[PDB]
Parts: sequence; structure tokens; C-alpha cells
Amino acid sequence: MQTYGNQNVEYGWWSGNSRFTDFSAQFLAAHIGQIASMTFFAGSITLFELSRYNPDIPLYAQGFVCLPQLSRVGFGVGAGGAVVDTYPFFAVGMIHLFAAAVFGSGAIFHILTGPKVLADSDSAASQRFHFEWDDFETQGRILGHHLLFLGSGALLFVVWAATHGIYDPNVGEVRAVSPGFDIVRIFKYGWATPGFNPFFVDNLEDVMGGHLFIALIDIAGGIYHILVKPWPYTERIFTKSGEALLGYALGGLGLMGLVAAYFCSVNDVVFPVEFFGPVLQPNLGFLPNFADTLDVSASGHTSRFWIANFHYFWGFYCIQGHLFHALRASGFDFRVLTKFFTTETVELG
Amino acid sequence: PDWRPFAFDPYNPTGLVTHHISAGIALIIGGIFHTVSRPSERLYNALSMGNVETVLSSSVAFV
Amino acid sequence: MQTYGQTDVEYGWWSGNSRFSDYSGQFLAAHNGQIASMCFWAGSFTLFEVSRFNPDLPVYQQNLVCIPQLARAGWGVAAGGAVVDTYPYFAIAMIHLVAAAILGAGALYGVTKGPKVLADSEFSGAQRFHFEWDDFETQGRILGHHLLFLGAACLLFATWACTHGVYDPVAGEVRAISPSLNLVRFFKYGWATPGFNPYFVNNLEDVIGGHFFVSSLYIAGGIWHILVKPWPYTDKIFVKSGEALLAYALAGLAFAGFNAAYFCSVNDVVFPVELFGPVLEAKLNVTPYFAETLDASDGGHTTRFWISNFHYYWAFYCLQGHLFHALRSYGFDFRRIPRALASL
Amino acid sequence: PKQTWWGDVLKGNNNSEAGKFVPGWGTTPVMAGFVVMITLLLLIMLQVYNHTIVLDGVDAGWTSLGGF
Amino acid sequence: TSVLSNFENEWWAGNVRMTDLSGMLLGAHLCHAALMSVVPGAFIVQEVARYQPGVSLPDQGMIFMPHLAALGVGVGAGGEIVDTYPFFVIGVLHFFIAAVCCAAGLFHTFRGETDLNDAPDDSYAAAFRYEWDDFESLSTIVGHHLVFISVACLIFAVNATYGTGMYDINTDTVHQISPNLNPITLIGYLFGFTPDGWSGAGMAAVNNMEDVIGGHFLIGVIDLLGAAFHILYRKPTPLFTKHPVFSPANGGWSNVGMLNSELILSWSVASVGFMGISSSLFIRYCDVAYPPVFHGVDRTGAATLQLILGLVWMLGGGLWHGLRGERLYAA
Ligand code: CL7
Ligand SMILES: CC1=C(/C=C/C(C)=C/C=C/C(C)=C/C=C/C=C(C)/C=C/C=C(C)/C=C/C2=C[C@H](C)[C@H](O)CC2(C)C)C(C)(C)C[C@@H](O)C1
Ligand SMILES: CC1=C(/C=C/C(C)=C/C=C/C(C)=C/C=C/C=C(C)/C=C/C=C(C)/C=C/C2=C[C@H](C)[C@H](O)CC2(C)C)C(C)(C)C[C@@H](O)C1
Ligand SMILES: CC1=C(/C=C/C(C)=C/C=C/C(C)=C/C=C/C=C(C)/C=C/C=C(C)/C=C/C2=C[C@H](C)[C@H](O)CC2(C)C)C(C)(C)C[C@@H](O)C1
Repeated sequence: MQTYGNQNVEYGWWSGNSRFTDFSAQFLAAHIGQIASMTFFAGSITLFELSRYNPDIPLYAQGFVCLPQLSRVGFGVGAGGAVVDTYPFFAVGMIHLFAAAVFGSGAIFHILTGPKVLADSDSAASQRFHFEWDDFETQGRILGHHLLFLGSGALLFVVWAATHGIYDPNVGEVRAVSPGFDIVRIFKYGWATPGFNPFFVDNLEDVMGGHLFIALIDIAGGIYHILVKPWPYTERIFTKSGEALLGYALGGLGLMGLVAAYFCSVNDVVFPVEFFGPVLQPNLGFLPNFADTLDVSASGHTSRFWIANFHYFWGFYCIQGHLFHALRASGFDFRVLTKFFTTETVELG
Repeated sequence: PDWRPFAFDPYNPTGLVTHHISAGIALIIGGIFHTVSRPSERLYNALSMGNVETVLSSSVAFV
Repeated sequence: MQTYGQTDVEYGWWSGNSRFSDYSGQFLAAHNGQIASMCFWAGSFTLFEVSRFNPDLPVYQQNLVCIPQLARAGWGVAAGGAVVDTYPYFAIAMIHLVAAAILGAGALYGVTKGPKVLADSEFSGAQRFHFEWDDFETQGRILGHHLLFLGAACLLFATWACTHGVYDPVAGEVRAISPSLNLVRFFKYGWATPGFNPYFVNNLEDVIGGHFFVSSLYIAGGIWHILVKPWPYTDKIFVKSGEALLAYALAGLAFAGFNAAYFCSVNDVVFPVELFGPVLEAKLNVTPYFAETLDASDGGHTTRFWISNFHYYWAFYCLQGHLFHALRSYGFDFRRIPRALASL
Repeated sequence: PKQTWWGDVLKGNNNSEAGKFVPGWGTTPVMAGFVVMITLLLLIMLQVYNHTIVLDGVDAGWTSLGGF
Repeated sequence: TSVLSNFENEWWAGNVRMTDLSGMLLGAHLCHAALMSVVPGAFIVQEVARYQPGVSLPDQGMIFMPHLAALGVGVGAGGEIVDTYPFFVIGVLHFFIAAVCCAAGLFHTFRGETDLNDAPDDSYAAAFRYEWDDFESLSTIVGHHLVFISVACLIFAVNATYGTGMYDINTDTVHQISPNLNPITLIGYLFGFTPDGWSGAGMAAVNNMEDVIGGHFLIGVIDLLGAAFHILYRKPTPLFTKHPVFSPANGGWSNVGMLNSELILSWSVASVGFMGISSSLFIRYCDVAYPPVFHGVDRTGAATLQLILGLVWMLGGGLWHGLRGERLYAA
């Protein structure tokens, strides 16, 4: 944590989650529980949406976030975005619920298994997992393994799109997609030269090639981080503390949330119109909005509207939380703000 | 408001505004001076500025 | 700051910035923050205007300041001064917002983890950048680098105008403009000879030639100041404190702002009518202002009106601040104003 | 003798310099000029109202209301 | 402070406190000139803002435009204002002059040394040391100021004769008029000896631009010669020293030729009042220099205004400061 100066700080229950920042086993338990919550949301919401699905109503008119996402990636969608068979959605949600139960069981296991600290546990092999908030070598290996998992996921997406096929609004029906590979076109999407704009990708072939590239990059980076200790300059720049790593991750997540929010409202290929609804338009009054570009009269809002706005707010407040945690981890205590209207300087490290 | 001499015609309303602007400013200056400047022994003793009755006399005459 | 004689000055929160005047790291941080806010305004109001834009009404009668200027540099206007597409505006605004985020990050760093005093930093690459308010030798090189950036930007604008092309109101479309440049012409403009009033330039070729000349001047000056120390007489002439340099800079900004405001008001080649609107007329009353040649009823006010009127008062109060800080750097105490009356 | 807040604000204006005057004549000479000045001003107005003075193009009567 | 009348240190008289403070006095004069130059430019811009083309200047109530139009600024044949921009340029340039003067006044009031007697011993500024007693010091001041005034008058005349000329009333338009240089004819006006006979208003009965332009050439040359005289000599002569003056300093006429700060101020003030009265006569009668195409025909009000100002300066100020200076000659 931070504990400006004085150690052994006392936290109220409102900020009570900072108590286990030093208990590696409990840290593991909390995060396994959180991942359980995420996958439980996926499965349970899939079923909750299936319960009230109307084939007559267009998919985006009714309030869904999961049926469009499943129908996009194959999974029982006919020609012209028609939900022919509604059983694969049930299967997907059920697998998600089973996974959630597994994760939650692991969470309780670790919360009650042994000592709070993973150094003391006499497993003699769980001690291989005890980490520190100062050592960058172990955290580099951890980063490498997690990048390996992400790259393996991108690879799985590439394979599933190659074999099972995937929906293509330009084609108009589920279709296998050849994995492209053109580093030149990848970099041209990087520059956003006039032909290629990253948020206006038109061919699923380009998307598939980019995903292949991402998988390769993530796997290579994972290997590299597992093998190689961080360089000294990365110790010079970054502080070594838990809240600092939370700050870095929060900044990254806020950026990714904003990117995904903009992606939803604009791209029509990777977010097909028949499932999510017509494209939005970005407005800026006091705060950014996404206008539906459609008469909300007797149609509510398209699912794309909800996804885009929710993730704009998620990204913005992840940025604000990143600022808060980076300010703390660098050394700034906000209590000094109370000295604003006095003659004492409102400033410290 | 117009500061040309015909604003002194009492039947032309453009004078009134021209008055209350200029005279208004004249009072503000006249206020500021008296908010700072002290009286003079000569006048202070002659008019008995320490006695409110002189203020009453002068105000009644003005009214 | 001035701090007449007295040391350990107490500044109320209403005058709070003076506190960090004597720390260099915080100084840098504050100015990174300021330019970040400027860039943020640029991007944010590009987006704001685009969000409140109708491709139907005249551009100038709609309250806009960023779309007309972006159009004047190309980017969305084809012919006749009508904005066709809007996406390049959005892209420019996004880049401005991202740059603002980066600069604000630099500022926030300078506040917290950066050294409060650069000279006291261990890095010793940071000790290079430390400066003192009384040393004109170092401030000369700072000036030189900043002049280099200014001149580079001016040259970039010139080349963009030449190659990509800017709006040409005489031509009525976006044109690539060749520079019509001759030193005799520019001295004619400087002396305001009867055929050449610099506020009434008629051909953008002369504008871009002048920009090439100005970029050359700025680059030359930047190299000169990086290489050449200020002369001894400058110590006799100028004052040595932060407030003094602030006064000089405020004077320069006031001069530039008056020129810009008048330029906007009277010229109609740099500011095409279809974008910014009809030309304005200077009008003095108790205070100066520029008024529309065409009727302002039913059309609010044109972009030209807002730009020129705003910058006139920006320049005027920058001049007033220049006087204030000059007198402060002269050791004149304003506590004399509410003191003299007490004595009388 | 309540020590109110508003009394604290206004006591300096009430009687900080109570009973103080500058010796001699002070500004009294200058005042003289001002009086004479207004003694002309008012006088002029009276005559303008009286039609003793006729300013050029200034018809002191109901006809001057023309323009409203 | 170099005076002990009764009320030297009174705030309403506080300007007398700069009687000897040379630097502050210079700053005060510069700031005052800033005022005097702000007014014309500001009011010219204000006038041009409300100028209407169809109506003539005398019916618009403009009090700075007529004097500019008299010099051919923005007017054409027939004496009608064509273009208004040069008036605006004149106003802007007066703004520039005022800003420079105000900058100088601010410098000398605060940054500059208060008393030039405290200058660092020939630091480009001891050359500007002056004292209200030594004659030599003030002689060079008078000489250089005469240089500037003479150059201005010569410039006016040269412009009139060669470049773009002036609006000649008789020829009805702007012309480079050929000057008249008959010195006896010009200096005759000073006694009223106009060619058409003696006239009551001296110098004001000129009926042609040639007379005025020749007179300006004569005045410029005379003032240049006087500038040379005062700059190059600086020494008192039996004209100033040893001349009769009547004063209660010594009851009855004396040949002392006294010198003092209030006395110099009084002579200057009397001179200004006299110029005011002369200009009163000029605008009353001389309509060559004031074409009624611009200033109107009836001009009694402006002449009366000039008369009042001239009487206030010549009689009031001149007498007040002369009496104070003569009384201060009891030191
Ligand atoms: C208006 C004329 C003027 C100009 C243009 C000008 N200054 Mg100043 N100026 C400075 C910089 C400056 C810069 C960099 C600059 C160039 O652009 C200028 N100035 C320019 C500082 C070094 C120095 C101090 C600057 C300083 O501390 O400024 C702060 C001043 C103000 C009014 C802020 C109030 C503005 C907001 C409406 C209110 C905010 C309330 C808030 C939302 C609520 C709480 C929020 C929180 C809880 C989260 C300075 C001064 C000062 C003055 C004065 C009178 C001026 N100025 C005047 C000017 C000081 O007293 C003062 C001085 O020196 O007195 C000791
Ligand atoms: C610079 C610096 C720092 C900052 C460091 C940071 C935060 C740097 C920021 C780095 C960023 C933002 C990196 C972002 C990288 C983005 C990547 C790599 C994008 C990859 C996207 C791909 C591969 C898209 C792929 C496809 C996917 C999709 C289908 C498209 O249709 C097409 C297609 C196929 C191209 C500090 C502050 C930490 C320390 C400082 O001292 C130094
Ligand atoms: C004398 C003095 C000083 C000086 C004080 C001052 C006032 C210094 C002022 C300096 C100024 C105001 C300099 C201004 C210079 C203006 C310039 C150089 C104009 C340049 C324009 C150029 C180069 C081209 C412009 C175009 C280019 C543009 C693109 C269009 O195509 C039109 C066109 C062709 C006019 C100090 C400060 C040194 C000391 C003081 O105490 C007293
Ligand atoms: C020194 C002295 C004193 C003072 C005496 C006084 C009052 C002396 C007066 C001195 C004066 C008034 C000198 C002024 C002289 C004026 C001159 C020489 C004006 C010349 C102007 C000319 C030649 C211009 C002429 C034209 C030029 C003009 C442009 C017009 O196109 C008209 C036209 C063509 C006439 C006392 C009182 C102290 C004691 C005395 O005994 C002696």
C-alpha cells in the first residue's frame, strides 16, 4: 500500500480492502473471487437474456449485451442475422456458470487453506508463488505467464474463426475467414494512413490478420518476460509498490476502455448492425455522449448505445482512479488539500 | 445622453440622463474626497462640525 | 517575485502561485500544465463545435471558432466555403486531446515526483536544465531553443501551405500556393507604402513568402541566442527577476494580440468571408470595439466579430498586466495606494 | 457595549478620526473656487430656463420635445 | 521645498514638491504629454466611427476632423471627404506617440533617478543636469526645443509646397501652392499692414495660402537661427541682464533681470495665453486657414472658447506665478 510515513495504519471498513495488501494468499483469493464474479456475470446474464428473448422484436431493440456478442461469433445465427437455434447460447452460459463455480471454489480454498502469507506455508511449492511488492524479477515472470494466456486466447479466436467460421455482415452470413498476415497493412493501420483507419476496419480478413499478429506478439512477450529480468532503467523510472502497479494497470485499462467505447459506436463490421444496431455519433456537450442516431421513440436505445456509453464512463473513471493511485504511490497525501484556504503551501512530494 | 448645450433645455429629456450621469460622477468624486479628507480648523470651528445640529440646519436649508 | 526587502513572504490563497516562483521544478510543471490546458481547449472545442454544427446555415453566423480556422487550412471544405465532411475535424481534435493528456501528465509528474529544485536533483541531466532568475546567459539559450521551435512551426505552416495547399478566397478553393517572395516587397509592407498596407494583403503568395522570411528570422535568432551571450549593456538596461521577464513577455503578447485583433477585424484575404464573415469596422465610444458591417440581428455575430473583439481585450489587459508587473519589478509598492490616503 | 461583528466592521468609519481636523485653512481655498463655479452653473441654468439666455438652436419650451 | 509661502506641503499643491526633482519633473511632463496626445487620436477615431458621407462636416459636430481635412487628408475636389482611413491612421499614430510618452513618464517617475544632481558623474545623464538658477543650463533646453518646433514648421511648409500640398480655399481643391517670399509683405501683417490696407486682426487677414506658407517658411528659418543662437552661446546678455522690471521686490523699476522657477513658469504661461488669444482672432476671422467648407461659417463660439482660455492663462496663471516668483526673489 502507501502508508505515508507512519506504518501500521488503521483502515476503516469502507477502505477495508487495503488490509490484505501484504497477505499473498489472501491476495490470490480475492482476485480468483473477482474473476469468478466476472464469468458468473457472463453466464447468468446470458440466461437472463435468453429468458425474455423475442424473435419478433429486432435483437438490438430489446435490452441485450450478450445475445449480440454471441450471435456475432457464430453460435446459432442464420443468414441475415437470424437467431435460428437458441440452444448454443444456453450451452455457453452454462459453461460460464460452471467455470464460475470452479473459480469461486478456488477462491474460498485459498482464503481458508493456510497462512495469510504465502512465504510461511509449509507446502514448499506454494512458496514458489510468494511474491513481493519490490522484486521486479518475479513480477516480470508473472507478467510473462499472463501474457502467455492472453496470446493463447487470441490464438484460440483465430482458430475458431478459421474453422467454425464467424459472422460477416458484409458477406451476410456465418463464414470461415482466412487469417491474413501483412505486416505492412498492420503498420498502415498503426499509422492510420488515409486508406486504413483503425476504427473503420472493413474486412474481417484484416481483423483476423491483426489478431494473429497480436497473438504472436503476446506469446513472444510472455516468453521474453519469463526469461528476462527487467532492465535497470525500469527500476529507475517506475516505483516498486503495489499501489504503483495498480496505477499502471488502471491507466492501461482506462485507455482500453475508451478505445473499446469508441470502437462500438463507429465500426460496423466487428459490431454488425443487425445485432447491435445502427452506428452512433459522438457528441460533446458538457461531457461526451453517444447519440443513438435513431428515433428512440418506441424503440428505447440500441445495445450499442448502452455498451458505448457505459464503457466511456468506465474508461474515464478508470483514468481518474489511475490518477488517484499514481498520486498516492508517488507520495502525495491528499490531506494537505485541507490547507488550501490558509497561508500554508498546498504541496508535498 | 448628449453633452451638447441643448441638453440644458429643461423640456428636452436628454438633459436628465446627461445630468444624472455627470452629476452622479461628481458626487462619487465628492464622496471619495470627503471619505478621506479632513476638515479645516477654521471651518471646523466656524460651522461647529462636531455638533449634529449644524448638519440638521444645513440639510433643512437644502431640502 | 518582488518581495520588497522582506523575506519569508506570506501569500494568501487568492495570490497563491507566487509561492512557487523560487522553485524551478514546480515552475516547469506549472507551465506544462498551462500549455496542456491550451491544447485541451483546442481539441475539446473542435469537438464541441462539430457537435453543434448544421451543414445548412452559413458557417460564420453559427457560433464557431475552430471549424472555420480548420477549414481555412483545408480539411473539409472543397469549394464555395462549405464544409462537406466532418471527420478530419474529429481526428484533429482527438490528437489535440491526446497531446493535452501527455502534457498534463508531464505537469503532474513535475509536481509530485520531479525535483522541486532542478539543481538539487541527483540525475545531473536535470541539473543541466536548472536556471536562475538573474542569469541572462542561460536564459539566452532557453530563449534560443524556444525561438527554434517557433521558427520550425512557422516553416512547417509555410510548407504545408505550399505543398498541400490552403484555402484561397480569390481562387475559391483549396490551392497549392507558390511563395511570391521579394525583400523589397516586404520592406514596402513594413513601411506601409501606399500600395502595400500590411493589414490588407491581397495575395496569399505574399503571405507565405512572408512566412518563409519569418521562419528564417526565427531560426537565425534561435541559433544566435543559443550561441551568443547577451551583451554587457543589457545588464544596465533590463532588470533581473522573474517578474521583469514576465513584464517583457506580457508587453510582447499585448503587441502581438493587438496586431492579431486588428488583422481579424480588417483583413478579408486571410479570413475569407464565407468562413469568418464580413469585415468589421473599428468603433470608439468609452471603450473600443469592432462592429459588424452587415446586420447582426437574425445572425447573432460572426466568427470574425468574436475573435477580434475577444483578442482586443486580451491584448488590453495583457498590457495592463505588463504595466503592473513592470512597476512591481521596479520596486514600487502598491501598498502605497491605501497608505497615502491614510496620511494625506 | 455589545461587540458585534458589524460593529467591528464599521467602527473605523464611525469614530477612528473623530474630532480630528487639519489646522489653518487647508483645502478651504480650493472649495472657494468650486462654489464660484457652481454659482455660475446654476445661474446659467436659471437664465436658460428664464429665456434671458437663448442658446443657439435651443428653444426652451414645449417645442423642444420634438423627436420623441 | 524651495518655497515658503504658507502652504507648501499641502497635498492639493503637491506638484510643487517636484520643483527641484529633475527626474520626477521630466516624468510628469512626459505623462502629461501622453494625455495631450491620447485625446486627439481617441477623439479622431470616435469621430470617424460616426462620420456620415452625405452630410457635411460642419453639420456633424466634429471638432478634430475639420483640422485634418484642412490639410488635404481624405478629401478631393470640391472639399468633400472621400476616404476616412487616413484620419484613422492619424488617430492610431497619436496613440503610438501617447504610449511612448507614457512609457517614458513611468520610467522617469519610478525607475529613473529622482534628482539628476544624483546622476553618476557623466553617465550620459549628467549632461541633462539643469538648475533653476544657472542660465547656461536652461539655454540649451530652450535651443533644442526651438530646434524641434522649427523643424516641425519647416516640415509643414515643405509638405505644403512640394508634397501633396494643402486644401487651398480659392483654388477649391488640394494643391502644391507656390509660396510667397516677400519678407516685408509677410512681416507687415504683424502690424495689420495687409495689402488691402490696414486691418484690425493682425496675421489673420491673409487671403491666400501663399502668404501663410511663406510666413511658415520665415518662422521656421527664424526659429532655427534662434535655436543656433541659444544652443551655441548659453551666456546671459545685456538684454536679459540689465533690463527694467517693476516689482515690489524693490519698489519701483530695477535693472536686475531676476531669474527663478516660478518666473520661468510665469513667462511660459503668459506666452501660452497670448497664443490662445491670437488663435482666437485667427479662427474668428482668418478663413483661409479655416475653410468654412469644413469648420462652418459662424465660428464665434470657438473663438470665445479660445479667448477665455487665453485670458485664464495670460492673466490668471501669468500674474499668479509672476507675483510668486518676484516675491521669492527675496532670497
Ligand atoms: C489583469 C492584469 C494582469 C495580467 C494579464 C496578468 N497579471 Mg499576474 N500574477 C502572476 C502571474 C501572471 C502571469 C504568468 C501572467 C501572464 O499571463 C500574468 N500574471 C498576467 C503571479 C506571479 C502573481 C500571483 C498570481 C496568483 O496567485 O493568481 C491567483 C489569482 C486569482 C484571481 C485566482 C482566482 C480565479 C478564479 C476565478 C477563482 C478560483 C477559486 C476556486 C475555484 C475555489 C477553490 C477550488 C479548490 C478547493 C479545488 C500575479 C499577481 C497579479 C496581481 C495582479 C493584480 C495581476 N497579476 C494582474 C495581471 C497580483 O495580485 C499578483 C501578485 O503578484 O501579488 C503578489
Ligand atoms: C514514455 C514513458 C512513459 C509512458 C509509457 C507509456 C504509457 C507508453 C504507452 C504505450 C502505448 C499506449 C502503447 C500502445 C500500443 C498499442 C498497440 C501495440 C496496438 C496494437 C494494435 C494492434 C496490433 C491492432 C491490430 C488489429 C486489430 C483490429 C482488427 C484492427 O482493425 C486491425 C489490426 C489487424 C491491425 C512513462 C510515463 C511510463 C515513463 C516515462 O518516463 C517514459
Ligand atoms: C528603445 C527601448 C527599448 C525597445 C523598446 C521596444 C518598443 C522594442 C520594440 C520592438 C518591436 C515592437 C519590434 C517589432 C517588430 C515588428 C516586426 C519585425 C514585424 C515583422 C513582420 C514581418 C517580418 C513580416 C510580416 C508578414 C508576414 C505575414 C505572414 C504576412 O504575409 C504579412 C507580412 C508580409 C507583413 C528597450 C526595451 C530595448 C529599452 C527601453 O528602455 C527603450
Ligand atoms: C524683455 C522685456 C519685457 C517683455 C517684453 C515683451 C512683452 C516682449 C514681447 C516679445 C514678443 C511678443 C515677441 C514675439 C514676436 C513675434 C514674432 C517675431 C512673430 C513673428 C511671426 C511671423 C513673422 C509670422 C508671420 C506669418 C506667418 C504665419 C504662419 C501666418 O502665415 C501669417 C504671417 C504671414 C504674418 C519686460 C516686460 C520684462 C520688460 C520690457 O521692458 C522688456
